[PDB]
Amino acid sequence: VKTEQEDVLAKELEDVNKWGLHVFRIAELSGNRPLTVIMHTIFQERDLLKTFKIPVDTLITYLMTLEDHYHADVAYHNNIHAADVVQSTHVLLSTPALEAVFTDLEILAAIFASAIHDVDHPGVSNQFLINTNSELALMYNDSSVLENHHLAVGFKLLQEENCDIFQNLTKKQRQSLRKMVIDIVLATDMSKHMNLLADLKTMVETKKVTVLLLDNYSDRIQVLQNMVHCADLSNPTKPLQLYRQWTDRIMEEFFRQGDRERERGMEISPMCDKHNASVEKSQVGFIDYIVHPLWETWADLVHPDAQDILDTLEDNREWYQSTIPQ
Ligand SMILES: CNc1cc(Nc2c(F)c(F)cc(F)c2F)nn2c(C(=O)NC[C@@](C)(O)CO)cnc12
Ligand SMILES: [Mg+2]
Ligand SMILES: [Zn+2]
Repeated sequence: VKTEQEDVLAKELEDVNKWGLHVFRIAELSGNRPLTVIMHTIFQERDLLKTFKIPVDTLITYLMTLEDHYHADVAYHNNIHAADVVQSTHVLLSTPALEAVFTDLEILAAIFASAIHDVDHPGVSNQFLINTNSELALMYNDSSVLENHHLAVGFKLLQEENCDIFQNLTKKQRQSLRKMVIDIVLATDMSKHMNLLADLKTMVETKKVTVLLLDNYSDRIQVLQNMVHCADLSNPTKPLQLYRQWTDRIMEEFFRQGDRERERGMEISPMCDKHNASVEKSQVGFIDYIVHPLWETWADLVHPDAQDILDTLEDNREWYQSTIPQ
């Protein structure tokens, strides 16, 4: 029989299919295991263990290992952010306009990619790693340094004791899953945002419905890449109580990087100077130039499924706009 804390956790997890899940409460209730508990719930919900013959002990060992490689000392890019992107992707995959569009393998790829997408994040940007001549930037030739590392770690961790969750997949399933996971995580690099959005806009213009109709791999992967990119950029679309916590965390992470740049005599990166900050102006700018253009295009692709998400985004933007000190 479940512990009283485990029962409160099970009750919170009943909202796993809802936008606005109490992810921070789940992080506290699970004893800092939001990624493990949320992924296990989603895998059970979607019958992924049965479909891909994943031993339950193998899944739990891998999830705990993966979660252990997210840094507890990093304010934003940690296991809570990973659990949040996983759960947001899970909700986006269930959108009516995408019903019966994706295979179980494509679903597994989007969820697995979301889980590993920021693993072993040091809390600093690609540029900081490049400017310091870090061994990571040297290994990855200054190109999507972090994103390449997140993927290499996510896959390397499958080799630890009883961690190979893909042990019963055929070589064909593994190569297809691997290619999709790579295409998705590499699309999370912000340097790819503008080209990803431009291609999503092109698809919206020439949109074919049967519920969406996606004929080729190129179209299917573009939707999956944009979906996980939307989940990664979903904080401003969440209820304000959740969004504000995400903002405090990213600002704390940015300010810690600025402190590191300052003590090293480096130029302080945009939004990283705690002495010359505009938290509210930075959120309006992020929403106006990145989040709103992306979510507006997604809302067009899945019309009218994302209407409430777009309405919350617009309400959160006006809350921050009204907060700017004059
Ligand atoms: C909750 N608020 C935020 C999350 C948030 N998440 C976020 C991030 F911090 C990254 F480093 C990379 C990403 F892919 C992100 F989705 N970014 N953000 C900004 C912002 O300008 N970010 C874009 C930038 C300056 O990383 C492009 O290189 C401002 N507020 C936020
Ligand atoms: Mg990332
Ligand atoms: Zn992320």
